[PDB]
Amino acid sequence: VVATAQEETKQAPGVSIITAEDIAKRPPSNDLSQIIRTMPGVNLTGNSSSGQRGNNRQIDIRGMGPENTLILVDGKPVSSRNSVRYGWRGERDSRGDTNWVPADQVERIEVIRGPAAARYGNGAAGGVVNIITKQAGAETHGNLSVYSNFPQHKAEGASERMSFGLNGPLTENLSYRVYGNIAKTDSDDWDINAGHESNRTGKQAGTLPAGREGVRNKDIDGLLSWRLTPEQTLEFEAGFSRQGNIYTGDTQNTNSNNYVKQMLGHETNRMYRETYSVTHRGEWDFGSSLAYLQYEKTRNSRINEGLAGGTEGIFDPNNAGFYTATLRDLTAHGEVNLPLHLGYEQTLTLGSEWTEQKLDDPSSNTQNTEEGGSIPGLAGKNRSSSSSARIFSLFAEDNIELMPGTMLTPGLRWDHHDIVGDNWSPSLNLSHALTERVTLKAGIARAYKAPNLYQLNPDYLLYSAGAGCYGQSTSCYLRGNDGLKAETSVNKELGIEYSHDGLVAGLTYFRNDYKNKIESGLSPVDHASGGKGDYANAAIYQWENVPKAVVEGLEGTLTLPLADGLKWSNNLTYMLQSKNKETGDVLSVTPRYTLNSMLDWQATDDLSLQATVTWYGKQKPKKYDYHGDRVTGSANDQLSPYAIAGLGGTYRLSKNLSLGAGVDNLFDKRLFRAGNAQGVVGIDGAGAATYNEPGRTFYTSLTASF
Repeated sequence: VVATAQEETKQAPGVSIITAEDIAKRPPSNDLSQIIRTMPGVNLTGNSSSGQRGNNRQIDIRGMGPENTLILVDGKPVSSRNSVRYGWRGERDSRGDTNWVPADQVERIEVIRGPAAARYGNGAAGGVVNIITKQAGAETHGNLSVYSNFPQHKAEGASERMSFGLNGPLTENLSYRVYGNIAKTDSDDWDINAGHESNRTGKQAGTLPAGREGVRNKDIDGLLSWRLTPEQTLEFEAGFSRQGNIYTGDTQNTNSNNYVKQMLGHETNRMYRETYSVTHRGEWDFGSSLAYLQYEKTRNSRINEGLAGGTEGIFDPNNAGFYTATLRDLTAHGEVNLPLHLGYEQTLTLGSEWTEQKLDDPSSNTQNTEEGGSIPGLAGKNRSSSSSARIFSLFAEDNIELMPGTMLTPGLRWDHHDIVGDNWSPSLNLSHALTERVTLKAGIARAYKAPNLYQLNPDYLLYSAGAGCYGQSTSCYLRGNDGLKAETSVNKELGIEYSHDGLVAGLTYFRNDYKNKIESGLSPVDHASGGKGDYANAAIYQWENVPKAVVEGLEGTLTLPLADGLKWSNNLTYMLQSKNKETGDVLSVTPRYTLNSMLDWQATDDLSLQATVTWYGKQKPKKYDYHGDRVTGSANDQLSPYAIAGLGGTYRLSKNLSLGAGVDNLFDKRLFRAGNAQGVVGIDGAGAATYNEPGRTFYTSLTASF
């Protein structure tokens, strides 16, 4: 019987899978992105080409940007970073959504890039990362897993983590699985980048771009599984997580004030994430079914910042204290899977999804109209905090065996956004055996991304006095736009792969024609009226659809069995293009290439040793400033190629106890954040030098299990 389309397309060229065993061998400090990023066609990248919040790097697929990476936990969406204000340059003061699940309670991670991702609907344009948690088995099992690291250079933050799982039957009909976790990544020190900063003059002399922000994680999760009947299983799950930061002086434009200096080392933002889900699985005569409901409540509490003026994107000393933004996201999903025998062996999947997102953010819509002038249709003051959107979806996929060795997997997805309207995402992926050892695979599909609630909301208004305004130097507004189109991306890949006796050699070409990407507008749509001074009658820009952008590249893989205990794995990504075809500017700043190499030696039954090297290519920043003018000076600075090497091992003391130890970045190659891409008054830009690369870092781990 032929697999589902969902399962079949997990073999597409753009899919990589990281196993629990992979995670144990190459344990991450804390956030899972540290291992996810080492897959081909994946980068660890800032949210925004401006470099703003540049040390908060996140998973970026094929140069599409972090905003286009849809993160799932056991198939269910994570949306929590949407509680954090999305700014003029697509910046978000967010660490991302890859740190909600403790690494040692993960069963596997599916990284799904390109055409095979589009079927996952809204948000899957770059791709999909599905984090799958370990589940209960027949008898009662459990673990306790500990990890600690030790930076060579004390200015770089060390991480400690402890997590435990326990699972197995509860009655005849009933099973549970629970886990919990406590973790701390320290922040880098306030002065880590001193000596490396962009040129700063006048008022801004002495200022510093910050290193990486710290985090404190508390997570717990509980799942109950109930067999009603042979055919029918019902699952209840709740999760509660808290992340509090450790602040080291990051501000939007890398200035300081005393409220910043006062908060160094303290908690300045906290994220609570609550999840509840219920899930029904049935095994039937005609096939199979799956349904679920998930409620995710995210609370983002953080210190007040300004949206313009002297307090833009920095703690506001005259409005001290915190606000809370609240996101409520409800997701419901139903499907059936149908083995059909006559004609071709095939398996039909039919389903739907409904989602609602409610956002309440009392800091985001509080820019008044007093300086730039008033805007018809927009109340200067006391605008509604909340926004919302719903998407209802229908889909059909069929996995069709034409002959042995040939599979065709067409699918169609339909989405109704209750504001933006209808969308169609057609999908085709196929596999073809050329010989017993060589396969050809290819795909093309149209992925879908609805505009985010900030971009869609006419109550969302930003202001500039001049510096931020495209095509001009006088004052403007940027206004949300509820008549936006969705973004779509026609994403294609072609892959050929040789495979025999664990020898694997493969090469894949990919290309995304990215349509109607949403960005801050380039031409005024109107002008405000009144205001104060030369700024009065400000230009009104909207959030607007860019007609065309493109990324293109290659992914390559080579795995050699050098000997029985000894495996040499390599992957290579080469970026051919990443262009916004309206502005001629770069879409997402990624290295030109990434080559990951791993040597894995099973030295004994009980001992395993690993060496790794990663080579990154050149990075080039934005050509143009917010005006559309050619950038000059250090704002043109590029990062050179460099390499990062590691070693580690795992020693199995018994069936119940394992330990790991190693060193990351063994030759201690370090990079320092010098600033954002472009400068502001008194602070030069730093081009591509927007992040810290940590230096040599030792680590130990221990895992007790039964």
